[PDB]
Amino acid sequence: QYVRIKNWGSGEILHDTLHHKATSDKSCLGSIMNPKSLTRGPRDKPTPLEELLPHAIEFINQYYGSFKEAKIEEHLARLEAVTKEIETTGTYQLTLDELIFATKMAWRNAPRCIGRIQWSNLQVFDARNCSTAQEMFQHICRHILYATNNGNIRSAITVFPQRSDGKHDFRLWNSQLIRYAGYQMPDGTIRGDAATLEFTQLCIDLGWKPRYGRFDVLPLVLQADGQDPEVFEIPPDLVLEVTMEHPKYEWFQELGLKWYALPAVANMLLEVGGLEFPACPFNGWYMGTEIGVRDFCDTQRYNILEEVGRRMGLETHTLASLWKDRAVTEINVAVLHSFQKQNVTIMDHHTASESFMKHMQNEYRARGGCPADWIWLVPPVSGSITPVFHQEMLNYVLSPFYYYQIEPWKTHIWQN
Amino acid sequence: QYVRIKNWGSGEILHDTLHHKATSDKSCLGSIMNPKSLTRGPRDKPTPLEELLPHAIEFINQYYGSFKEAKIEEHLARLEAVTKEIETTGTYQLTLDELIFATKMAWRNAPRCIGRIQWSNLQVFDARNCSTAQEMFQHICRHILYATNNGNIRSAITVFPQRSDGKHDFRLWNSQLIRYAGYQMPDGTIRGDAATLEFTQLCIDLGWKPRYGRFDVLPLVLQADGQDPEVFEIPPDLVLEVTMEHPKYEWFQELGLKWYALPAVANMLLEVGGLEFPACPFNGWYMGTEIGVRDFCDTQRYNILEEVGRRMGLETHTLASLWKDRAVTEINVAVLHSFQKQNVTIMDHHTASESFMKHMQNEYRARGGCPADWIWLVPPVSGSITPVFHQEMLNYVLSPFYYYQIEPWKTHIWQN
Ligand code: HEM
Ligand code: HEM
Ligand SMILES: C[C@H](O)[C@H](O)[C@H]1CNc2nc(N)[nH]c(=O)c2N1
Ligand SMILES: C[C@H](O)[C@H](O)[C@H]1CNc2nc(N)[nH]c(=O)c2N1
Ligand SMILES: O=c1[nH]c2cc(Cl)ccc2o1
Ligand SMILES: O=c1[nH]c2cc(Cl)ccc2o1
Repeated sequence: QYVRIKNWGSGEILHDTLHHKATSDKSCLGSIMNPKSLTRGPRDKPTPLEELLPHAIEFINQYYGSFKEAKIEEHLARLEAVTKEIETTGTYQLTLDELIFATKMAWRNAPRCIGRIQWSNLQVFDARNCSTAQEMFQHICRHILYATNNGNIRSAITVFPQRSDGKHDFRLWNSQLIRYAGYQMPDGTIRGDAATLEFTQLCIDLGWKPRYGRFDVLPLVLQADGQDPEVFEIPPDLVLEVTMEHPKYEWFQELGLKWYALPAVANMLLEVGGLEFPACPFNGWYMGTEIGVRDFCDTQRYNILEEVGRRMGLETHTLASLWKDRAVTEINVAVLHSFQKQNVTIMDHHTASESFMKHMQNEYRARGGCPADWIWLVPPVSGSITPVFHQEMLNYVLSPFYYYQIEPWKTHIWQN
Repeated sequence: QYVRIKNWGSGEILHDTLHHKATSDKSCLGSIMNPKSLTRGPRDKPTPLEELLPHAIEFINQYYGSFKEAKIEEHLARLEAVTKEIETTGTYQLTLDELIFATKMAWRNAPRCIGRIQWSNLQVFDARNCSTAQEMFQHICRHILYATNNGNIRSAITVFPQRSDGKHDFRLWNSQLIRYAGYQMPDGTIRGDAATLEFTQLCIDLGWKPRYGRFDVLPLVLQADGQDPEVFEIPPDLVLEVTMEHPKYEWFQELGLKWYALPAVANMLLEVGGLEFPACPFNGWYMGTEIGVRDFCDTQRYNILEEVGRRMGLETHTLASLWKDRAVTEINVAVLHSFQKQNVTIMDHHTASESFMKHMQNEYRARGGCPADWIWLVPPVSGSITPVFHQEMLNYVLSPFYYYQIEPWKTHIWQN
């Protein structure tokens, strides 16, 4: 009938019925980073018609069923037209409106996103007519420019040509549009973003000139029509950055830290009505903790925690002193302070959490559920201090959906 | 063959093979508080022999297989003796050594416990010969006294008579041995521990005299041999408490806060070799965040966060100011400072996390795995600041195991 869901903070109860529309798929794979269930791999043959048509019809019904004032006439016509297109072409092209609807629903269906209250506010760039890498690059630049909007960040997505037979896939090898390089310096020490070590090397192996700095913006590695990836440097004028300053600690800027203002996922796949889009970069704005906690404090990243500790005069040699808790908060304060001062959009984790709670409440009232991955929705700091922590959630895959993809360099067949 | 497990912090890889010995058991029930899979309900008939014997043999093999220098001779004898006891009595009695081994293994197999590095260090009190509530009370007092040890906390467990036919179950109605009462005051305001509202009332409905205070230690509600529960007040001399003081904020003690030093689970069930023990209270020592973050800062608990905020002179009306992050840390500092000052055992969450990481490493080397519930192992604060956050985990039920039980007052048949 329905799964009961409880919020131990307010005591409120919710009835999840939306999970019934969930898709497919050896203990409980609880904290697995990239599970196969969330990954949509490559293909070497077109989608079997017996599979395509059913999913296509399913989607067309969802699209027309979303309207307040039904359009039965148009609905029936679309159903017939789509079927014919599949019969005569082996696939089908979404109408601009359908695609727009799809991108928003896929975001709406992203269990790991805390910013889904903004789901309906998304600019869509239709690049399904793209043909070359140079063209992809131009589209991406236009995207970055529009999204950055001089600090007033705007959520957007660029949709490239859908997968045909799987041999002509459009793909962005980057994990994110804007990302810093990681260098394995001569003196053994790691420089820049340690998480991009391998990818940085690949860029170098493709002709990119390494600048061996702490914040070197990596180039776009674009794969068009299944062909070999081309390297393109992102024009610096398009990469907006924020220099890190603390409202009280003047020595904070002496750290020489900064970060980009545009968080943009670049390697995911959009699934809709049986169709797959291997290239569809999208972006939103930052939530403070991503930079201050993950990027700056993870040991596998910039690992600046101990340094900020000493500077504060804390007992960095005694864990029980809770110096780490004290340091990380000041870094978070710095990140938020800097973005606000430099007029660049950002939201603290507390405001974000509440916003999601409101969204979830809205989703249950609208469709009886909201797919949520607790492990990702709970901030990397102040866990139980946020309401999301006390909220029971159900994680399930719907459609449309944004899937992970296998690393392109592991399945790509080089032309030369 | 084996499930691959990765630690994104150190990059280390682990091979889990232990999950193959997992037991039994509609989307992914990710953040469910009390799932049925972790609950072992009541019975009205003895364990079917066809089920009992197999589990019994399985356990006896595990027990003897744990020894370094094997005791094949004794092993075979025990196997035969257990079988006969079941044939002639319909069940079997564990030897003291077996039970001791069982309690430690069940703890070792608790996916939600961060303190499992101490698994082998556990005192066992055999109360399987208990008969009356008064006797249960005496055993519990002895437990509390031994465990408290004048602040030098010691982990212990008291094992009551195993379930026979399910109609003569020994049960502790309390969720924890020591817990504060929650009163629904006349002026509408909640007083004490808001989480014990319902249970507090039940105690009152059974003859307990409410003292309407902020920290009133609830009485023991004991059920012996399936009979009606009796109320027993815990002797105050046995309840050690810590008054909350801040190392710098002198106004902190003006808050009049305090907490008990003994964390003891009282309502869980021990499953071993087909046998079930509905009453087996156990305890360890506190990890700071349980008191400072959950008990003191949860809105459904003492909710002292805003109060500590103003006292600090923070912008408690602006979420983005991160006042909550600042306040909660000082409370955590207070809790740790007070326990240490009053010589009462306690461990901060950072030291606890590392300790578990070492344990997990030890478990994979010893038996190729360690059942872990990421959602419970990650501290309520400083999530990603701890190593546990970046460690992938596999959650599964082994045997022996500590299961949850259905609330006794919901299935109990009152005598009069
Ligand atoms: C408007 C502001 C937005 C905010 C503040 C936001 C924030 C977040 C955060 C904090 C995460 C976790 C990232 C990580 O830990 O790696 C996340 C994940 C995600 N978001 Fe959002 N998001 C926003 C917009 C978007 C948009 C526009 C889309 C899609 C059209 C979206 C799709 C997703 C997806 C698919 C994930 C999962 C990525 C992964 O698993 O690596 N988000 N988001
Ligand atoms: C030696 C110190 C110990 C520490 C610091 C420790 C700490 C913890 C913590 C932090 C939790 C989470 C509690 C919550 O959020 O409600 C937990 C859960 C648990 N612990 Fe430990 N523990 C210790 C000893 C023990 C012992 C001696 C046993 C068993 C013999 C044990 C069995 C468990 C079980 C079964 C749970 C789950 C309880 C539940 O799900 O409500 N722990 N422990
Ligand atoms: C192992 C663990 O799943 C991993 O480190 C996680 C958990 N929670 C997360 N939560 C978010 N938001 N983002 C992440 O990258 C992760 N990583
Ligand atoms: C809904 C959610 O599962 C619940 O609030 C949790 C999550 N994580 C937890 N973690 C621990 N250690 N203890 C808890 O009580 C909880 N509760
Ligand atoms: O903080 C953020 N903002 C984000 C926007 C996208 Cl699209 C993904 C992850 C994010 O993390
Ligand atoms: O902090 C703690 N210590 C604990 C000991 C047991 Cl047995 C259970 C939960 C605990 O939480």
